Amino acid sequence: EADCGLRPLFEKKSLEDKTERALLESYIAGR
Amino acid sequence: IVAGSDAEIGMSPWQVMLFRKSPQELLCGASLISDRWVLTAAHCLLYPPWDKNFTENDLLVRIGKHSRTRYERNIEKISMLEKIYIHPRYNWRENLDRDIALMKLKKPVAFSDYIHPVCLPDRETAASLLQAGYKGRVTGWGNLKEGQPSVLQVVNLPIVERPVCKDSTRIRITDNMFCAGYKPDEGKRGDACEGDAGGPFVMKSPFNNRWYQMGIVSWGEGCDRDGKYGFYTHVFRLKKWIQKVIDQFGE
Ligand code: NA
Repeated sequence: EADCGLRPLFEKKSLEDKTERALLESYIAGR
Repeated sequence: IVAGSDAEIGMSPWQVMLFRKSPQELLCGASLISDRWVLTAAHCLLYPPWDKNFTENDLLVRIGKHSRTRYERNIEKISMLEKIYIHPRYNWRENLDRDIALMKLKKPVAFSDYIHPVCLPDRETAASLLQAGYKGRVTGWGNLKEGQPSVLQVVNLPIVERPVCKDSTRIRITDNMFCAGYKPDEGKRGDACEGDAGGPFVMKSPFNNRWYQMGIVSWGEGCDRDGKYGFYTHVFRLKKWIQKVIDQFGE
């Protein structure tokens, strides 16, 4: 669908959930 | 989910519970991928050794749920199923290769702060994110250990190299599978467990900042065991079929 993967309570309110940064951090560790 | 934590409100709005109608019982997790399609593991519906052959008539889904033992009025939505589609080459006898199923909802579900679809990967998202050490997130109700929570549980786990995946088990693993979990030497623990199958392994694209479902909780040997890893249906490798049932069926 058009608007997938965006959480009204998080991404949309510009808020990060408690543990999502651990993912981001892990995606930059692979060089 | 072993060694996870309570989900925060609206953390996993794509989360779907799959129920048997009568007697009613929570079977499996699942994910919402549009207002009308719900994705899950094929073994949740079809498993011949146990004479399991659940059909659209046998099943219910609940959407927007946070608490398994509290009816979430004006939040949770109960849906009936139009039809169920199991991957034709789902290998129930051996290794559960292509452990994937699609379910069409009778009527479209209304999106809220609590109900929202997850994205499906394209080739570019798969190529970039399906890499050793990259973390995905796994969610669900069902067993906290080998003991069933009332709040949705969440845990983050690193994808493991295919050689380590392959050597960890005597099961024959295919490219339609990948595995995730900590090694013994890493301190951390965590794994899906009984009740969690069908649930999503999601990743947050650093490219467009959307969550993608890259895997579906499929199988494992024990739960959270040293030197063992959870195995997940590899969603992008089966997009051809996924896109095809969605395209051909009803709308
Ligand atoms: Na393990």
